[PDB]
Amino acid sequence: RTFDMHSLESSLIDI
Amino acid sequence: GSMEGILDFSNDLDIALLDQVVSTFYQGSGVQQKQAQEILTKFQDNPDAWQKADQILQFSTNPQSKFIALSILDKLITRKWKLLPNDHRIGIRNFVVGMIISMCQDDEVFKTQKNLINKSDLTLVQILKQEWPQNWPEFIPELIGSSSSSVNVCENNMIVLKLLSEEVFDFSAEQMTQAKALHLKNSMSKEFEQIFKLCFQVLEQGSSSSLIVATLESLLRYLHWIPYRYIYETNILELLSTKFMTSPDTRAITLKCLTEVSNLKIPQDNDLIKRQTVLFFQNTLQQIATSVMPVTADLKATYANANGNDQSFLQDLAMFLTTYLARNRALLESDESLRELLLNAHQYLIQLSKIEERELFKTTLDYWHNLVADLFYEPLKKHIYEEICSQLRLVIIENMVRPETIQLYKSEREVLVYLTHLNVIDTEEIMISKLARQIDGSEWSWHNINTLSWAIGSISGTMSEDTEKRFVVTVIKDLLGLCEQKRGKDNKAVVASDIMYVVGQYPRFLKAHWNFLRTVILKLFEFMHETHEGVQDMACDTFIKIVQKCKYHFVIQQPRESEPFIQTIIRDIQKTTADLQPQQVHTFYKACGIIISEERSVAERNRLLSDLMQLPNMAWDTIVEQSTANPTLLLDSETVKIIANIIKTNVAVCTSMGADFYPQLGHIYYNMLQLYRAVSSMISAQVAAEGLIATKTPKVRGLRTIKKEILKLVETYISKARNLDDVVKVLVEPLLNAVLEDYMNNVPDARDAEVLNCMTTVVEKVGHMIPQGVILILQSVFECTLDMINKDFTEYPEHRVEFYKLLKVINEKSFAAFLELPPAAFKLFVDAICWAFKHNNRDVEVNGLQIALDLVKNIERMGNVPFANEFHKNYFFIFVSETFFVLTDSDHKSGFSKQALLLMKLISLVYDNKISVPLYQEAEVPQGTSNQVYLSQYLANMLSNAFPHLTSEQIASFLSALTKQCKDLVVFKGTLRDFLVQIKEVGGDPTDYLFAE
Amino acid sequence: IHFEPVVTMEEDEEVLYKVRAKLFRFDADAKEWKERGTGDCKFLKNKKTNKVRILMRRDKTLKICANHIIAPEYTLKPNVGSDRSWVYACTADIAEGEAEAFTFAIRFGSKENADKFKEEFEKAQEINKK
Amino acid sequence: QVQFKLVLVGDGGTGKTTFVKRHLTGEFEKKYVATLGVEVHPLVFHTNRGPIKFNVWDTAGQEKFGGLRDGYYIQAQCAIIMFDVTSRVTYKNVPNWHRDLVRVCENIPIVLCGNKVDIKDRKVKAKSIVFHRKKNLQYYDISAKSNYNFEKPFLWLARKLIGDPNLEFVAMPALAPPEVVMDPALAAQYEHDLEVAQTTALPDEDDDL
Ligand SMILES: Nc1nc2c(ncn2[C@@H]2O[C@H](COP(=O)(O)OP(=O)(O)NP(=O)(O)O)[C@@H](O)[C@H]2O)c(=O)[nH]1
Ligand SMILES: [Cl-]
Ligand SMILES: [Mg+2]
Repeated sequence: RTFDMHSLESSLIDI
Repeated sequence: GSMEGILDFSNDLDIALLDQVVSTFYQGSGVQQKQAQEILTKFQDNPDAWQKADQILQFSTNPQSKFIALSILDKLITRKWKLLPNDHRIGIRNFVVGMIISMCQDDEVFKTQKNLINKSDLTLVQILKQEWPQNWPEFIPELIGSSSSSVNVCENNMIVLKLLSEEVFDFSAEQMTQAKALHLKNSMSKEFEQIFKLCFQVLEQGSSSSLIVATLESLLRYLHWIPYRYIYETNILELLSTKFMTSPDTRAITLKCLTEVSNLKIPQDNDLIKRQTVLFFQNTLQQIATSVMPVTADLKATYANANGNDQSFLQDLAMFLTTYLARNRALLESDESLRELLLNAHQYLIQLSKIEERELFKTTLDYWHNLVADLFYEPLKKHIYEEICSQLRLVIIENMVRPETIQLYKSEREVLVYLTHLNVIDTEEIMISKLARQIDGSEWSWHNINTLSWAIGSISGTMSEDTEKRFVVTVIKDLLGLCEQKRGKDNKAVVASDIMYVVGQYPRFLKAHWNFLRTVILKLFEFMHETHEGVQDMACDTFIKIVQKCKYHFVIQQPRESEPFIQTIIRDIQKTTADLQPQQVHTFYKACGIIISEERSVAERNRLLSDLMQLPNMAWDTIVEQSTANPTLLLDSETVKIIANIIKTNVAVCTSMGADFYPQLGHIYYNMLQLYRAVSSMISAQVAAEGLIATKTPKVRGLRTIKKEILKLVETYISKARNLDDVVKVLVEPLLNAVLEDYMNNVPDARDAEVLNCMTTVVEKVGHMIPQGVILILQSVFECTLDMINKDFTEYPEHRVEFYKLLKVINEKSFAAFLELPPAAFKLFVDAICWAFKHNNRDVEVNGLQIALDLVKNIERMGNVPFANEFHKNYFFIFVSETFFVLTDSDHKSGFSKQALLLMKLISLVYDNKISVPLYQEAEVPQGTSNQVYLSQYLANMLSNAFPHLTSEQIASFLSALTKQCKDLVVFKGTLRDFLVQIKEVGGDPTDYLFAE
Repeated sequence: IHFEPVVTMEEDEEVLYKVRAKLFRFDADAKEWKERGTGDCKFLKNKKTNKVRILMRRDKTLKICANHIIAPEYTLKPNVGSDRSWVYACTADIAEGEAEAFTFAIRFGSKENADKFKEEFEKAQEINKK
Repeated sequence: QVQFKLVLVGDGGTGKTTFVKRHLTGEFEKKYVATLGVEVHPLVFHTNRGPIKFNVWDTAGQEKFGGLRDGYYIQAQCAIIMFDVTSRVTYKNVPNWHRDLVRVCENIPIVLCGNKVDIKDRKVKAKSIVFHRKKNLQYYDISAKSNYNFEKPFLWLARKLIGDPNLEFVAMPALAPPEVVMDPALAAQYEHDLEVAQTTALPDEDDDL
């Protein structure tokens, strides 16, 4: 949960 | 003890007893060894011990005893040679020569007592430096003659010549006067033609390996200074690069010789010379490939095995290749028949660069930097080295060290940045592929993913923006995938940390994509709650690192955002920082301060500042209200800790905001200084009740931390203040009232050196505006601090350093304060400066010498007025003599340049007639005597008494030269260095001081 | 077909407690504290005898700077200059050979580490009393 | 017994004696007491190849206390050359110490050590330090105060002297300590010594440990 980086993924795909 | 019998010179020396003491020292142990050691030293230091040297060298059967006898003789020859009667000088020469001859004629002795022979040879050289060639013209001719009569003598002669070359060309600079050094250099140069003929004959003909090696060892020394014609117009390069590379015995020294030839002075218009330079390289590389190892060999493995002298050889090969190629690779780059040679040489270097050896890697890396920098600029060169560079990319990436070894990282970054410019496609491919092998597990490890992440991070800013953009998306998505794959917090923490590291290295990407930047930051805030070891530090470090680079994007309102993100961070700061240790919270607040300072609307900036400081300001207000109601509450260790952390938070924000911090400083300033007073009383009360040991207790240390942080906060703001009127009118008077009398009236152990440091900044910034304030500073800290540090050089080290920094800036900014001092206190000031001269501590000595110089200048600027005249009358010769003392006492060598500068300034005052009054008393010398004449007289008398072994002519010649040269520092210093040489011996030549002109 | 293939004395102890620390020894003649070592301080319980000892080694060199029984008679006392240290008398430490008495001081990275050490130290003393 | 003579040389004040003391007893001596001539200290390390013994000849760096000088180097089998990274002059003198050393010891392993890297204001920058290259010396940044790399010089020399690159320091055996039997006769003595110890502050209270 703490090291779940999916937030980074979604923001990067959104590019 | 019985051993002490050798110390009685009235009786004849018992050689058997000497050998026992020596044996006890070298082969014995414990108390016995220690006693013998002290006896031998006393024996050696007996100024008449040299007279018994011949007895020992003749009748002793212990080679260590003879070694010590030669050491005793060395001392004599080096320092008192010209004091001896002429018969003793001749006698000592004949004895040493005869001793060397006999040792060389005995094959058993020659082979088993190398240490004694080498020592004897060195001793001979010490005599040569005194006697040759002016009183020994036949030495070299006879040396060459005797070389042919015996291989042992020939070999030993090469050792003598080696040492002679070393003492004359390599180590003469600080051991001889300029004139004597030049005399000996010219002397060797005059007769080298003969010497070279011998050396070349031995190399061309000789078969004795020990002889050839010694000859090559001597040649290595010659190559430091001899004309290039001896190397290029003879056949010797052929011999070095072929014959002597094949046998391992000569290989090591030959390689060292060829490295120096790669440094010989050459013309670069002679095509014949250029062919020879190519040729010996070709030969050498050919010998390595055929006799040592092929270019494909695993040198990393070889080096690691560490067989025989393999490591030294590979080290030497690296030095040879890098040295030669850095100077001459252009010779190999045009001719197509030389291309294989060029690339083979560089392929060896690639292999050497894989060796696991830090210092060797730095050597090769220095060369790689030289190469790729050239390829980056020089037309039509990079295509030649494409395969070399591709390999180098992998080597540097795989050996990338932690950035934080700092110097090594920067060097690696620099080379890899060049390599990225040279071929950006190859670099990307290598890194992506490297990353792919982390993901499939083939090369997965915490170390390996870290290394790769540092490498990827190091090349940011190299690619053009759009190119860079595509690369980082790939890497991060790949790293993001790698993170999912791994299980357990240990593994995911590592990858997550590397994700944040790479992102933090590419701010240009972050600035162009706000949504991603936002997401990264909010993720960092999550990490600030993670107690996993290292994660919180990593989060805070990355946060401020990103802010420092992208702060502008936090202060503006972004599209589809209701407000600047800095507001959003501040709104929830309590929650975000709730799990952070104090030091981490300060970093967080400091980062916020960086952002706030970019807000150029003053009203908005102050609003942000007040909101940022809300938590500490509220905590502050409460404890100021409580601790003032009950000063005993201030004894609570918890409250003391809370108070310190509040001030530390202010320090953190003030550090990033500087001048802009003033409104927050205003909020706390008056109550803060009152707290300083309250804490000060408590400290004093505790020391009174418990004694000095109180200063060691956690309670008092906690209290003094409050005082130090308060001082730090004020110092930090004032050093960055732009409005100096406010500093003077608002801050300074309350500050001085709060800290000065407290400092003065505390016992020494309770005084904070930080007070001095704070005052230094105050004087630095606004000293010119507060003349009475500076006087008050001096009155309160000068005499009581001086008395703390003028009993020895070790006590109160921080006070000591800050003390002279403060005096230096006062002397610079408010010299008038020293003019107001009463005569007695000004005398203490002069004493204090000279006291600083005598420190070996650089942090004191340098400032002391600078204060003296600035002071003399300050006095000079005053012109012909009573104070300046009295200053010179009282203190001119004190500064001259004190400066001379530290110059000549051999315990302050580090301050030589500044000592010389000060002395030159002082002497130039007199010889420019910038001192109006007579420096002498009316009765001392006749009326009308110039200060110039009296200075020479004073100095001559001073040096005569301080250095009684110098002749009057030496002193006179030295002072005449020194005086003439008081406008040319370089020459002046040369004359001083010559003097320092001459005082170490008897009978120095006064004409040496005419060396300049 | 068979192919022939190619050709500390802490083992009997349980680690009850481990903590980073710096150990000092009091030089009564010089009247000053001298560092003896920095590294991991371990409480080791022997499996056979159930008795607990302190064993502390220096970083890198792994040389012993403390080796003695946590005797139930020992008492941890505060040092005047520290809130993260304990002072106590040891009458039989064999870190450097023959058993010898020392006045030790041991310092820790934090007060809570020092206080936990205190707790473990006393627990270990209870083990040794039985 | 496998023992090797090690000579330690370098300018006065560079930390030679402090370095050796740290290895001998674990203590850090703050005071500078100049070595007079030489002091010989046995120093043993336990390795996977058995114990190795260094007889360390800690020589005087001050000229006026030089004693036998190069006489100390005789039959040395290895050496450490020390300088101070906060003092440029000590590095400038490294070639002089090296010269005097290899004239007596023509083929021994030698470590060059830049001491006091713990001090903030470093004066001899890492990139300035290159003397060891052509002379085949091993170099290490060290600090006797913070123990940074303090083991490296001996580990490297041990590997060279034994001729085993895979030599490692290992943990010396830890004998079972004896059960305590305190003397009631010395109870007042120990309590007296304990009082003095408690009231004498530990040094360097600001350190991490
Ligand atoms: N900050 C710091 N100080 C050190 C370090 N090593 C030694 N010192 C200090 O340097 C000073 C001199 O130490 P010392 O060992 O006597 O040097 P030395 O080389 O033996 N001098 P000499 O040749 O005259 O005998 C001491 O005060 C010592 O505490 C260090 O690594 N860091
Ligand atoms: Cl010629
Ligand atoms: Mg010493």
